[PDB]
Amino acid sequence: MLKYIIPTMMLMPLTWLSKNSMIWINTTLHSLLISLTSLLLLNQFGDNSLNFSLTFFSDSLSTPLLILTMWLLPLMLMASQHHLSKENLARKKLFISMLILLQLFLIMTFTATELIFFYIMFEATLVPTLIIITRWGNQTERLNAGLYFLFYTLAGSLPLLVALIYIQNTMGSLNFLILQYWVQPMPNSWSNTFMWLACMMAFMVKMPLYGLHLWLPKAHVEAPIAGSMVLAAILLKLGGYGMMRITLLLNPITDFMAYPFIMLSLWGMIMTSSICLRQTDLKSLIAYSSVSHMALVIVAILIQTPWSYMGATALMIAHGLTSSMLFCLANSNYERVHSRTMILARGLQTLLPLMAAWWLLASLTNLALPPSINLIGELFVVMSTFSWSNITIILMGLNMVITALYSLYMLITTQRGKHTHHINNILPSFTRENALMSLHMLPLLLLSLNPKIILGPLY
Amino acid sequence: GWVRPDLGELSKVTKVKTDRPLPENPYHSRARPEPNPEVEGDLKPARHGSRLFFWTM
Ligand SMILES: CCCCCCCCCCCCCCCCCC(=O)OC[C@H](COP(=O)([O-])OC[C@H](O)COP(=O)([O-])OC[C@H](COC(=O)CCCCCCCCCCCCCCCCC)OC(=O)CCCCCCCCCCCCCCCCC)OC(=O)CCCCCCCCCCCCCCCCC
Ligand SMILES: CCCCCCCCCCCCCCCCCC(=O)OC[C@H](COP(=O)([O-])OC[C@H](O)COP(=O)([O-])OC[C@H](COC(=O)CCCCCCCCCCCCCCCCC)OC(=O)CCCCCCCCCCCCCCCCC)OC(=O)CCCCCCCCCCCCCCCCC
Ligand SMILES: CCCCCCCCCCCCCCCCCC(=O)OC[C@H](COP(=O)([O-])OCC[N+](C)(C)C)OC(=O)CCCCCCCCCCCCCCCCC
Repeated sequence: MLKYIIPTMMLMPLTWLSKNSMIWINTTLHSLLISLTSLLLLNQFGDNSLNFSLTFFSDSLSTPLLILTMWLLPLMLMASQHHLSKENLARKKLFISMLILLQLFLIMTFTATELIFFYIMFEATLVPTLIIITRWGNQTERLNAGLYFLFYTLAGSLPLLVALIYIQNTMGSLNFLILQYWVQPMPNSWSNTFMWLACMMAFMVKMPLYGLHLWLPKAHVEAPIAGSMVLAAILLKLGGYGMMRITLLLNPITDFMAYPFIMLSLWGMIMTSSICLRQTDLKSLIAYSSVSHMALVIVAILIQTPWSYMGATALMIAHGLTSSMLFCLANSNYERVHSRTMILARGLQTLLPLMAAWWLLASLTNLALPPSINLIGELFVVMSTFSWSNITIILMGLNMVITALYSLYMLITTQRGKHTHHINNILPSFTRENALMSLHMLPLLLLSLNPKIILGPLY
Repeated sequence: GWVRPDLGELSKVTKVKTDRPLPENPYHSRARPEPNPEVEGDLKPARHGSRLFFWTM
């Protein structure tokens, strides 16, 4: 994995030794080269994972998350270079250093063979994200946002640490490859009940679980654009990755420990999607849509069938691309009208038609239009939850109504109707902005041609 | 015919010829506990290092 870790670290002298006019160009270029390099992780086998060393491995779960992570860094640099144009040069380099450091922590979060090293990289991701939100977020509430993001995580993750160390004392190892063969069944007891909660609640916070989700519509809203891109696209998926690894050790107790959380997710995706119908802040609407989409990934991981894991990893990759694009579109309107109020700037298709086409494609992927990988993940989770219980289709199908309703309402409010008369600073779309939208949307649509690389380890 | 001892003579440590045996255990002590085994053998390196969670050295 060290052929990816070392160039990601070499981005640090690359950004700190660059000429002052070259720090976006150089980091964008070489992060795109690292992202091109990331496709060598697609040496996956039908039986074995790609096991590099004692410290690092990559199966078909971690590989698309790695490719998406390494792809998101150039797009974050493109998204962030405009609103940091007037910034001090050293603070600009510190911002890029926090993004590079976050990429470095993420790529060895997903490839960590041993679970306590997964824990340390998983929690190490908090510090650059907290710094990016509280230092380069725009408003006052970022400070409060930085507290919620910090303290819902750690209150969930410090019982995980203890739990993992307990497994270290019980199994003798936290190697996931060893734990594939030495896993013992976890019977019904109170000790194993709180073992289950300590193993699961940190990832439940990261997803987020409904009812634990309150950090997200502050953290993703108050963040700068690169912060929101990495929070929605990658850091939510640390929870899903960690659940898919940790539920190996939690059988068969999961078969009744999942029942409350499944309810919290199945009703929660009804709630948060409904919340999106009455959001006045566009970026808050995109955040609540992320909570609603990750509720399906929670249900799919908890019912733990092959179809549900395939749907959940497809939905994680698809939601990463779609939610990152939606935050970038909302930012492209924020960088013109300087307000996140969705009803403010209307009729934007009359003024910005190609950006309206990007809004259309991102809305269509948000509502899971076939054959997008959004629909592939959505549909496969719906198949597996119908097999779990046939009544879930009600809460599934009603969700797909509301998901359509808030996706097009967002599209109707901002793009359609009459333009606002008094707003006259709607600049034509920059090449950087359309480029950012296309670098989200074109890989997302090309993955429909060959979705087997985003279907995870039990494709 | 008795000569008074000089200064220093009665404080001398003398030797005594006795027929009684030397007390082999005058403190009436019981058997002492056996000591712990000492360290012996060549010191080999630690197998696969520290084994602290994920460190290979
Ligand atoms: C590996 C090689 C692959 C080669 C094939 C390519 C495969 C797909 C890749 C992605 C393609 C998207 C690109 C175009 C859309 C984005 C840009 C845009 O809007 O430009 C408008 C512009 C033309 O418009 P304009 O008049 O100048 O200005 C626009 C106006 O402002 C106003 O605009 P507007 O609203 O009037 O027009 C927008 C219109 C709006 O129309 C819609 O939104 C309606 C679409 C939905 C309903 C109809 C389709 C339903 C599903 C059926 C199709 C899929 C299955 C078909 C198979 C049979 C059944 C199974 O969209 C279109 O007409 C686009 C046609 C294709 C739509 C694809 C589906 C998007 C819907 C959402 C997701 C659905 C699931 C995913 C499907 C993925 C399939 C691969 O287009 C361009 O200039 C195109 C530029 C070059 C594009 C290159 C595409 C490939 C890039 C990949 C590079 C790497 C590989 C190399 C391949 C290169 C091939 C040349
Ligand atoms: C014939 C005579 C002459 C022979 C000459 C032979 C050599 C020729 C080439 C000369 C250079 C050799 C370099 C040493 C060998 C490679 C060591 C290595 O990569 O270990 C892989 C190590 C374990 O991977 P592996 O695949 O199992 O083992 C491969 C080898 O067998 C590794 O071998 P191993 O199994 O024996 O490794 C032992 C053990 C293997 O490791 C373990 O057992 C696992 C535990 C590792 C520590 C995890 C800590 C987690 C919490 C802290 C996270 C830190 C934050 C991230 C960094 C922030 C940015 C600074 O390492 C340690 O315990 C040392 C601790 C980690 C330091 C690694 C060496 C760094 C030297 C240069 C430092 C420059 C700054 C680096 C960034 C600072 C943080 C390290 O990788 C990691 O843990 C991931 C992090 C990567 C480490 C740094 C990469 C070194 C090169 C960086 C150059 C670019 C610097 C850019 C500018 C400065 C930064 C902004
Ligand atoms: C984000 C907010 C919510 C976070 C929730 C986090 C998880 C909730 C449950 C945590 C329980 C505590 C850690 C359990 C680790 C399990 C390890 C283990 O081996 O357990 C079996 C062990 C069993 O002991 P043993 O394994 O040594 O015994 C040998 C085995 N038998 C039983 C057969 C003899 O469990 C315990 O020792 C106690 C477990 C329960 C602990 C109760 C105290 C903590 C209560 C919950 C606090 C949660 C956070 C509070 C803060 C909220 C925010 C401010």
